[PDB]
Amino acid sequence: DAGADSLRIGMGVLACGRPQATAIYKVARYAASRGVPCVADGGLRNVGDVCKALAVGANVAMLGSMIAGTSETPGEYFFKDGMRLKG
Amino acid sequence: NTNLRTKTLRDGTTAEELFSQDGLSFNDFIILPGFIDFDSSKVNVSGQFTKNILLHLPLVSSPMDTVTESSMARAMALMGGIGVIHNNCTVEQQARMVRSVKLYRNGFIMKPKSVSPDVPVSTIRNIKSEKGISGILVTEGGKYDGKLLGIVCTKDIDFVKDASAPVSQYMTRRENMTVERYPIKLEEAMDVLNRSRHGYLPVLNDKDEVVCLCSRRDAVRARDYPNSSLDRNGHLLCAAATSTREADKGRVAALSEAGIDVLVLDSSQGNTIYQVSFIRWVKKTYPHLEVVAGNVVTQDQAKNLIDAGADSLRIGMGVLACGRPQATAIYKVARYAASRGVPCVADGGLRNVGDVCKALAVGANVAMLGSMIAGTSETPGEYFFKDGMRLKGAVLDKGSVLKLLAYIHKGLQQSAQDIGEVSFDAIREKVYEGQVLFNRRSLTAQS
Amino acid sequence: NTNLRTKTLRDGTTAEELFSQDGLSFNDFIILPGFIDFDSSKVNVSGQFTKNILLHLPLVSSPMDTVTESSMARAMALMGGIGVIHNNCTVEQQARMVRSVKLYRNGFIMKPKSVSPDVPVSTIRNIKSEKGISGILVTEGGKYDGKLLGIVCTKDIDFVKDASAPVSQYMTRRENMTVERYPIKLEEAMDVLNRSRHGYLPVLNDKDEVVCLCSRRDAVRARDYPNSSLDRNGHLLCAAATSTREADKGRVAALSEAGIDVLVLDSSQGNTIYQVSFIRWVKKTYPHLEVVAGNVVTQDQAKNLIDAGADSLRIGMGSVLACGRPQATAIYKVARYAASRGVPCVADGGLRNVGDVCKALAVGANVAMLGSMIAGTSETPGEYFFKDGMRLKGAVLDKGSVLKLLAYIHKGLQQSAQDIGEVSFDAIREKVYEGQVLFNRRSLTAQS
Amino acid sequence: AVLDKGSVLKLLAYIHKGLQQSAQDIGEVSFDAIREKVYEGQVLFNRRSLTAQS
Amino acid sequence: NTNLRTKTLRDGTTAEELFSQDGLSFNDFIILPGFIDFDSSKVNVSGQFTKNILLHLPLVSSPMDTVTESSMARAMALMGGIGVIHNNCTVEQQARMVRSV
Ligand SMILES: Nc1ncnc2c1ncn2[C@@H]1O[C@H](COP(=O)(O)OP(=O)(O)OP(=O)(O)O)[C@@H](O)[C@H]1O
Ligand SMILES: Nc1ncnc2c1ncn2[C@@H]1O[C@H](COP(=O)(O)OP(=O)(O)OP(=O)(O)O)[C@@H](O)[C@H]1O
Ligand SMILES: Nc1nc2c(ncn2[C@@H]2O[C@H](COP(=O)(O)OP(=O)(O)O)[C@@H](O)[C@H]2O)c(=O)[nH]1
Ligand SMILES: Nc1nc2c(ncn2[C@@H]2O[C@H](COP(=O)(O)OP(=O)(O)O)[C@@H](O)[C@H]2O)c(=O)[nH]1
Repeated sequence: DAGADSLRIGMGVLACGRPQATAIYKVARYAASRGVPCVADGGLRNVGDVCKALAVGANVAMLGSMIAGTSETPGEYFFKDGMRLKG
Repeated sequence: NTNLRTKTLRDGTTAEELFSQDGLSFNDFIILPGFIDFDSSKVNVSGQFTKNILLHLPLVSSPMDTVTESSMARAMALMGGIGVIHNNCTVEQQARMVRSVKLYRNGFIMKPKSVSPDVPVSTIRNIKSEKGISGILVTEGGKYDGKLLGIVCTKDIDFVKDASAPVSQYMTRRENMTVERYPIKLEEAMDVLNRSRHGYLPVLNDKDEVVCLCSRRDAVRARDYPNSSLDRNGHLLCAAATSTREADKGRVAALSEAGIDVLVLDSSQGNTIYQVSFIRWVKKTYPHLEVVAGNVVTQDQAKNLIDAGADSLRIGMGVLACGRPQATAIYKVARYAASRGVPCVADGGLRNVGDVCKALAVGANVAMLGSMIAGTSETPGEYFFKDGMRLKGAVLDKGSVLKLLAYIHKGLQQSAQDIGEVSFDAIREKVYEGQVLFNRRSLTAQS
Repeated sequence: NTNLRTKTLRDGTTAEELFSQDGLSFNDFIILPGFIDFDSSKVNVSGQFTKNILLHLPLVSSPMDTVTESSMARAMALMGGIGVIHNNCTVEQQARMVRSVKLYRNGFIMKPKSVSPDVPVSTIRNIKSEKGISGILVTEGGKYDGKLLGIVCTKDIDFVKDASAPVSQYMTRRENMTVERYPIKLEEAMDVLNRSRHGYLPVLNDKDEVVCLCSRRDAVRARDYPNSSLDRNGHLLCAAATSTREADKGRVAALSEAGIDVLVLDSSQGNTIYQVSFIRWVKKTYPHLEVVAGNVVTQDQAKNLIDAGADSLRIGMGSVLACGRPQATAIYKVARYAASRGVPCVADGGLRNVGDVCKALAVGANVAMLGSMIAGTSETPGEYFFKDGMRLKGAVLDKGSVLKLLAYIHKGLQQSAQDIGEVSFDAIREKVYEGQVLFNRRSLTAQS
Repeated sequence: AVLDKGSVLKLLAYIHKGLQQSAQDIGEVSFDAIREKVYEGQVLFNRRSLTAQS
Repeated sequence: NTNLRTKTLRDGTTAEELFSQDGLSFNDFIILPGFIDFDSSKVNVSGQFTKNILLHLPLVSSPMDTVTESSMARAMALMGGIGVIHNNCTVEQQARMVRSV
């Protein structure tokens, strides 16, 4: 109603939230009925999760942990225990 | 902002639906968010401990011998909660602990600790170390209503090497004391005390005998703890536990003399003929006393105990084959009791702020803290070092219970903000109305 | 009881034999018992931090930014130890922390905190909350040596609702104050303070200007902390760390002005030309200053740094990097050499329980440096937080007050010395070198 | 299979810097000098008890 | 700074003594520190791969088929080391990799 062009879906200080697949389905269905797409934000840890999130109503998926540690992220690389981690 | 806050779509599950299938623990469900138009500091978390006692902080220290004694009860009441002194002790010890809580904070101190002029300084030092009170009055014959001869404070004895000397040698003597004459209003007396820059102000009759005493420490405590739970006379509220045996009647009497404001019945299964008779007897004999009955987990038990005259119910059970999952128990018992005008106390399984928030939201008015506050400085027992850890006797040190209570307070406020209501009374009402909604969580969703 | 205490059979292993083989850790050996004819309360645990500073409690707080700042150094000095203010900070911050330690305890307070009459009460409350000092003097122009107008204490403002009011409204005015005139002996002034039942006693000149100030809190601190580490003027001892770069010279100057009693050099490998030159320069420029050099783990390093003029050595390296040494061996070897040259040593690293501290002191260290063992105590820097139902600090678990922990370590050291059969740790070290305090190496299996 | 360690060039540089730092702590400006002084008894070692290896 | 660097006390164990007993792994011993009068950037780490080849970087890539082929050998040589092309391959492939390097 305020005029949003898209919605970020995801929550889960500890006693308030919602399981993410249900949240995506419900919010995406309502928003789509009103012509608004949705972004799945949270709990996407592999390609199967992303596929499911898109299939049940999300138009696009937000990548956090899944892309953390790639070369293009902020931070400097360092060697520790022969592993090449990033901070 | 009613149009924005009121849910019409109502995308979620009401409490009545959530608790209608199988017994639930707190991890089985989550609370859905609502609408926010306020900052979390504005949230009211108070709940009714009993029909007539409202607690600014909906927190109660459990009556276990490892958790609540005078010090813990003092801390709870000071922060706006209350403590229940355990009954794993003699009647005399329990009454003394209650008296210690009740007489810690005062307006006019009616029986000021007093000594005779010939008492050694060592005795006053012992008083300060054990009971923690300064400004000891020295009077004729040591009676608290005797003629006032002098007063002993910190700086009068902090330098004397001979602890056997009489207090008369170092006390501030009557002829040099700022005093007031009976009768006097408390406001004026405390203003005079403040203007005098001294720590104490005796109030005497025309015979110079001690009527009562005003302490600057009381004003400072009022300043530092503005939300303390207080009775009509300015003492901290205090509760005590008891079994429902015939012997315990004597215990109750003693506690009533010590000035408890709430009696808490101690039973794993409180739906007994003994507890019903006990409640009837207490309400008959000590009408000023409010009774928290329990423990119960079902509405049938609650009905019997409320019929008996209970002013509140303790919820929780779970020798091994009988009990009930605590979230369901709280919801069911709290709903019935509320329909009959009786508040409820969640007793068990509260291990973090989220659990406490959920327990309060689904119907509990206040929450009882056991394990969560075990190991704080104010619990009974001595500290000891082992493996570089500082445990207490078998729990880890949690610091002051005051900081922990403030932490819990802020967490409850933040939870209420996320839910979208500015008080937990409003949260409970909207839960019953279906405007605060939930989601059951699959076992996998709980990771 | 010399016939009973002196060992003739000598059933055991001397330190020299024990350390003549592979490098040892503290768990590799145990100390054999001797003869007891005294109660543990009578045991003296003191050790030399440096050539000239004896510590009643042979404990030093490590100069890590997570361990030692003003509060920790104060606590250590009060209990008879000492703290080393870390150098992960600017010169100004480090100097301020040093000043906070040095000016906490005094006899005559020479630069009493003072304000002008028109200052708001809010300022006095802020002073008390931040720096923790009451008894603020109100003087002409706010000068600490200005004409004395009054004093503000806790009970003078604890009831005022308008925090913007001037202190002159509520101060105790000079005409009603007990004071003393310069000159006066500290004993007499403090007796006057005790008799007066007040918290403070200014000392003024003939013009009523402020010369200095006596605080009853200092007397109470002296009574409650009789073993505090004190310098000649009654201030707490304080130490500070610094690197050996040329820049750090400025730092040292600042620290010297702040009143440090001991400078502590900060290096993983202190046997360097830079550190030798730095020690030479400090001993030339600030002769009143004592220097703790290091870190070292071998006698050759120790020789170079003692030749340069070090007053004490920090022992430890390794307590990846292929260079270091097992800490018990390092302590024994370096301490033996340094003692032969009259220099005491500090055990720095791998001290994780009271038994380890006792062994480190027994095999030659004069004092012990505490890091991890005291991390998480209330007096360390950092903020507390609740997480997973745990009171962590930012992380480490809360260990409560360091004062109680220091007392616990003290009692443990006393009890260990009793079982060993000697009434002081100086005696233990001497008898170790003499072969009258004996050890046993422990097989790996015997360590369970 | 093995985990990705990135470019070997950066790893070689890391090893180079570590070797330099170790040589510095040992107190010699070349590894030829270290080997010679090892044979000469001027670079010294300590055997480590099994307990000292923790 | 010879007086400062040369050890006369010699508080430590020589390599000869250290290795005169049971067979040792690298974790069985540590190297004691000496004397420092230089910055780490000035340290020469070179070593002889062979009688006539000095390597600025004393590192050689092992000739395992999972480690060293043309690209790895190139990288090693560029940084001052060297690589050894594995022989789990035909003569023609190995020669081609060598040519690529
Ligand atoms: N009403 C009074 N009139 C005059 N003098 C008083 C009065 N009350 C206390 N005193 C004296 O004034 C001085 C107060 O010193 P002190 O600092 O110990 O007071 P306090 O801090 O308020 O009490 P305490 O610290 O023991 O709780 C003492 O000598 C005390 O005997
Ligand atoms: N030497 C003095 N002469 C006269 N009045 C004094 C003197 N020292 C303090 N006072 C006043 O006596 C009263 C002391 O009250 P207060 O309890 O706050 O001081 P304190 O207990 O000694 O130290 P604190 O500031 O830490 O409380 C104040 O009114 C103070 O101005
Ligand atoms: N002089 C003085 N008395 C106080 C103060 N605060 C509370 N009291 C009173 O001190 C009394 C202590 O009771 P007490 O005789 O010691 O009970 P007991 O522990 O059973 O011996 C109580 O009656 C309190 O009312 C204070 O600040 N100063
Ligand atoms: N009025 C008062 N001054 C004190 C007391 N204790 C110490 N002082 C002195 O108060 C001074 C504090 O100096 P300060 O202004 O905090 O240092 P700054 O950081 O440079 O401003 C020091 O000179 C202390 O010696 C006390 O109890 N009362």
